[PDB]
Amino acid sequence: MTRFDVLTVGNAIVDIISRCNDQFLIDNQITKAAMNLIDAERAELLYSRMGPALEASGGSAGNTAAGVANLGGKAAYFGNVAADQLGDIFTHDIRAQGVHYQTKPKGAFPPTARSMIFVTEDGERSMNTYLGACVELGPEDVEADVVADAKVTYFEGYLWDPPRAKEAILDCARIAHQHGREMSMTLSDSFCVDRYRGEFLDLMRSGKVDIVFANRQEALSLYQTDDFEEALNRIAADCKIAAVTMSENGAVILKGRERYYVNAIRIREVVDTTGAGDLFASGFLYGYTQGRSLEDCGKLGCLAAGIVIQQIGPRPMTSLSEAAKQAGLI
Amino acid sequence: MTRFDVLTVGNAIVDIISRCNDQFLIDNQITKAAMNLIDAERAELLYSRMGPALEASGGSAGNTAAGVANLGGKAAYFGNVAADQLGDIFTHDIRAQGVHYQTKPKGAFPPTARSMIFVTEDGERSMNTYLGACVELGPEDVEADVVADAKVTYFEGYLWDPPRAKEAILDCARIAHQHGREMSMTLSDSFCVDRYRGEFLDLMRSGKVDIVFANRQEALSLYQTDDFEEALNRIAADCKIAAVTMSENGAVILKGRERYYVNAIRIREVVDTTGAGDLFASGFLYGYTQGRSLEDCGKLGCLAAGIVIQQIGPRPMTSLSEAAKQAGLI
Ligand SMILES: Nc1ncnc2c1ncn2[C@@H]1O[C@H](CO)[C@@H](O)[C@H]1O
Ligand SMILES: Nc1ncnc2c1ncn2[C@@H]1O[C@H](CO)[C@@H](O)[C@H]1O
Ligand SMILES: Nc1nc(N)nc(-c2ccccc2)n1
Ligand SMILES: Nc1nc(N)nc(-c2ccccc2)n1
Ligand SMILES: [K+]
Ligand SMILES: [K+]
Repeated sequence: MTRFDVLTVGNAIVDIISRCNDQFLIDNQITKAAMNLIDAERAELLYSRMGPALEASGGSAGNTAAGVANLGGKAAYFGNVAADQLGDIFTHDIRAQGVHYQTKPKGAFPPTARSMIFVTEDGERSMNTYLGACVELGPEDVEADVVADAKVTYFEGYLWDPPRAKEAILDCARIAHQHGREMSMTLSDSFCVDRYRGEFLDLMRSGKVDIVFANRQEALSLYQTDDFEEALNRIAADCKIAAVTMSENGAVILKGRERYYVNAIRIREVVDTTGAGDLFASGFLYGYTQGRSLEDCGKLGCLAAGIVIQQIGPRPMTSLSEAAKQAGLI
Repeated sequence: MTRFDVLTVGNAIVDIISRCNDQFLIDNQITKAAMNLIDAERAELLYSRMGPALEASGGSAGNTAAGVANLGGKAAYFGNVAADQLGDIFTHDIRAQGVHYQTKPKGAFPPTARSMIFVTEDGERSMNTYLGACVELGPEDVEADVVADAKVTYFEGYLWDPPRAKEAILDCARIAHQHGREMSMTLSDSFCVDRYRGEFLDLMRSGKVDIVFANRQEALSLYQTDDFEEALNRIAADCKIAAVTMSENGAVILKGRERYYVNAIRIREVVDTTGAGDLFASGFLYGYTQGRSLEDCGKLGCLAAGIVIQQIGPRPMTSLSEAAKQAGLI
């Protein structure tokens, strides 16, 4: 028996969410459906143009941890906030979900990361992220005991943007594999992949990463192809297990030559896609650390993703464990 | 032509919203459906026990100003926040809605007011409010030109809790009436009425307040009676116009001997009652300042309130002006 099922590591972010029309994205040169990194000046400018908003704790890996805890798994999180009101909100929300979170802030400045997320009528989300205190995450924030005691350590591709987070991840990989644990990553975003293609391929091919999460766009970006079948063949060769999501078209889990297709749950209406991939990783990794079949890990993933897209905000406000029980995934 | 249809004045608050079971309220001695005032220590204690939450700009009168602007009216607001992140969120949200908001923060401590709002399965909301920077609102915050240029100035009974806000209101009343404008108040909360019963009756009877908003419990509390009929008769004698809401039973508008009964709108589900009375006031005052009949003012009131109770959070995330046109209220 181990202390944690899943440790996640990522950029600690509070989301600022508003709806906009499609013209708003064009006028503000915001790349639709993408993570757009912005500086402090652009953050102020975009906020000045944004409509009334709501705030919720975010961060891709933060969301994933919360989702694991929600399903009933034991989760931990590494990520760096500031000693400010946004940081206090982030700390409260993740701990309140029952996730182990002990990363200390290093001061009030830079302030806690925030992402302005614009949700269009089609439910798509376009994020505009000021990293703030995330730039300070480094090897000093690795709780070695936690990595040692976690069945899976999962991290964001997004961590390659701040300067020193990658060093922390390399320490995690070493500790995890020394203790017979597994390392997992999400490719995060297709432009993220564009930025760090060589590095991400290295992580997988050298076996520092065991389990890779991607959506169709990220997988195409990774191999700079328009051929999805090529991309699936290549990703399966480059990592031990790949879980590749295809929105409404479901998911496919790959292992060597094995392929496991999973249906997406049928939706009433796509409210806000924010958090879909994160909560897919929640369900998959909850399943995985419970010893479930890869198909069942896929099903748990699709269940969690389907639920999170029917609400505003990235972390489900309802019981995932109860939804899983009702679904006979249990 | 004047600058504003409706100026509102109230406690500037950011809401922190979470769902709980009925047992949570009993365990924590939270009065259900009430506004519970708390000190800084109790705030910390309740937050530590609260689940994962979302944040949204609140404040009764702030919500009402936002609603009027949403409907297409011209609104202004007075309320005091701190120079902190929470205050920046509040300032952004109200201004982003098109409400004139120019109240200057006086420093970073006390910090911006927050209310932890617990929503139970029945959709009722129980609020736990730390007034923070609201205690600093006073006469210096009255923008006399704004009061002079507003058709109606509306304020919260809740303003009787901080020490000096009442002086600001007495100044508003004088300026408004000297310029031939009208004053309005909401009784806010039944326990608030208990605290300031005589003060509120004096405001009405002296003619400082022209239009009074109440729900059934506030009206009963005002006259310390269980006889709703007696309550309606007395409230009509004590003010020029009373608008009394009755939840699913709709509302009744009273003027002298006149009575106008309005039905509540049909709804999918009571998701969260937070802001229902605030947004009734929004619809009613929008109508009132557009020259509409008392009955149509009530209809616009019921439409706005019915919309806000089907969403999480106190300020509608949809277009109230579109719903009004759709409902044929124009
Ligand atoms: N650069 C980033 N790194 C990690 N997470 C991010 C980034 N930008 C946005 N997010 C988070 O992505 C989540 C949706 O997957 C949102 O909750 C948002 O907080
Ligand atoms: N003491 C208070 N004064 C004014 N508004 C409050 C108070 N407590 C809670 N609220 C606000 O009441 C609104 C719902 O009517 C919520 O948005 C909340 O912010
Ligand atoms: N208790 C609780 N747990 C989660 N995950 N979310 C909530 C919640 C409910 C409504 C609004 C915001 C958060 N509440
Ligand atoms: N543009 C916009 N306007 C309002 N009134 N509300 C929102 C909003 C949408 C989603 C979440 C929070 C606020 N957005
Ligand atoms: K969502
Ligand atoms: K509401």
